[PDB]
Amino acid sequence: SSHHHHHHMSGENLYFQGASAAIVTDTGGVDDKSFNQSAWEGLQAWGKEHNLSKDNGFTYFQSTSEADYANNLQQAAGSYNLIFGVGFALNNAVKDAAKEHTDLNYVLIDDVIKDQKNVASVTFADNESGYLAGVAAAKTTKTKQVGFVGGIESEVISRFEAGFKAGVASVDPSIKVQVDYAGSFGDAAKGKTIAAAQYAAGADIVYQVAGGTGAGVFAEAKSLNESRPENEKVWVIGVDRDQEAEGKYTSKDGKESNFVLVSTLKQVGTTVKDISNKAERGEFPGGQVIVYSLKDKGVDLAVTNLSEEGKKAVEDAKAKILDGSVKVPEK
Ligand SMILES: O=c1ccn([C@@H]2O[C@H](CO)[C@@H](O)[C@H]2O)c(=O)[nH]1
Ligand SMILES: C[As](C)(=O)[O-]
Ligand code: NI
Ligand code: NI
Repeated sequence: SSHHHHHHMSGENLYFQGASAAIVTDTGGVDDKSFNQSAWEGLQAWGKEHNLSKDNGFTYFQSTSEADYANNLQQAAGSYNLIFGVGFALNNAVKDAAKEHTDLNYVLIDDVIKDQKNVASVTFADNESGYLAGVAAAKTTKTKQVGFVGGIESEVISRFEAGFKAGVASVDPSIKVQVDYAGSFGDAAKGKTIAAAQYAAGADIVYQVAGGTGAGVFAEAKSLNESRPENEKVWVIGVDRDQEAEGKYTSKDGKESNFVLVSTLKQVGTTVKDISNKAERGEFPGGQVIVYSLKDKGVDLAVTNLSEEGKKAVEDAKAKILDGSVKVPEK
């Protein structure tokens, strides 16, 4: 109302104290074209906004196995006071690191840690984006058979799968969805052999929800499409980032096309940047669970090469998810 007892602080004497933010990466690595890459692009963009550079305010520690998680988190505790665990698999290692370093702030992406004041948890309604990918897939299949390549069987990938199946069923319940899991988010060779088998069995669209394993699914679709006419091409649905640029190829009949139908978006980078800004301002949301869904555009579908009929069905499906008229299952 009033502030009679006040003192003027000159701008020459004022500063904002900065934070140092690091990501600890899951198996996919910062070149997975999807989940970990999104996180890394977000941290780089945060670093740029704060006039920082790699290993001078921000960096990444790549994990190659589960045993690496703890070592990477402990290494990050040396110079960083905001540390991101990028992947549900990092749950336990983040819990342990947050308990040993109560003075530092920790974020878990894709799962929830309870009753830890220095931990924030971020989840995405990947069922809702998956549903839209399913509607898109059902509106473009000619063979009436589509493929789903998961990374690791889990609550997280089951949301994608359950949403995708439900979305396909909402358009045409007669469509067959072949489901196979690679058992890794960093095994490209397994992605290629699963995609090869799913296409050979009559899938004309594969949705790859497997991080870096998905590079094999792109490689398989490129090989098939290179040795075929453009009108006989087979589709891939992108994940986490808009992957349209990865679907470019030249057909057998010399035509240049794109085999990316649509991409589910998961704004991991945007979350990294937004929470890093909250941490620097001393407003770190410790103990909170942050839920991103279709409503807040934390997940979305990039429509890319979908037919106008498909786009209308997507917009109708999206509107019904926001309305509450359609409840997308999580299992
Ligand atoms: O290293 C990785 C890569 C991907 N994912 C999961 O796989 C999904 C699809 O890439 C991502 O949204 C994320 O939930 C992981 O858990 N770890
Ligand atoms: C009326 As319907 C469930 O086929 O979109
Ligand atoms: Ni006032
Ligand atoms: Ni005074």
